[PDB]
Amino acid sequence: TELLKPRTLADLIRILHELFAGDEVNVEEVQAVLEAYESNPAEWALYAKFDQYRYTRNLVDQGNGKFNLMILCWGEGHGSSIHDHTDSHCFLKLLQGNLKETLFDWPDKKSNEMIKKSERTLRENQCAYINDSIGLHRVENVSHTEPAVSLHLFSPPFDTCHAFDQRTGHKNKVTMTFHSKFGIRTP
Ligand SMILES: [Cl-]
Ligand SMILES: [Fe+2]
Ligand code: NA
Ligand code: NA
Ligand code: NA
Ligand code: NA
Ligand code: NA
Ligand code: NA
Ligand code: NA
Ligand code: NA
Ligand code: NA
Ligand code: NA
Repeated sequence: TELLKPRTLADLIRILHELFAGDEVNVEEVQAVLEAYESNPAEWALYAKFDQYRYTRNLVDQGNGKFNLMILCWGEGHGSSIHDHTDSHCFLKLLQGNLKETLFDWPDKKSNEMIKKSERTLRENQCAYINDSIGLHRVENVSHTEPAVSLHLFSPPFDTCHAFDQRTGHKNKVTMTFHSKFGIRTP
């Protein structure tokens, strides 16, 4: 329960394996530790694999079954769907650039446009947190000039979630695909 500042990405990962050694999750502590790591591009260049047309998901660590740690790479103008997180914890730390996070409420059964609840700009080294009881969100690199890179921790791991149609609130199931694993391209 003694949180030290992660010196490196590797150190961070080791501290995370400690924090998730058990069955439950201290959210505020995981968030603090993630925010405390100072992004060092050299340490994660291996995982920062971009695609021209959409954002990529790059597996960094499998957290001995308790979590998935991954790096997402967002080209200029790349963004996600409005999505949930499959009853898991979601931590999002910026390693490079900025991302816009837009919050949505869970839709009612009636077909209505999903109106934004709020939005915020996540900046380098900032760490955000979301879960399904908080709501839904969309994440976007709105920059025309700067690629964005983020570090995501999901616990428990999941490889499916829902995307929501902003016009209706209708949801469809989506399967998450890894662009790379441990620095190896996995087409
Ligand atoms: Cl996310
Ligand atoms: Fe998300
Ligand atoms: Na490292
Ligand atoms: Na650091
Ligand atoms: Na995209
Ligand atoms: Na990309
Ligand atoms: Na991907
Ligand atoms: Na950016
Ligand atoms: Na957004
Ligand atoms: Na959610
Ligand atoms: Na479903
Ligand atoms: Na990878």
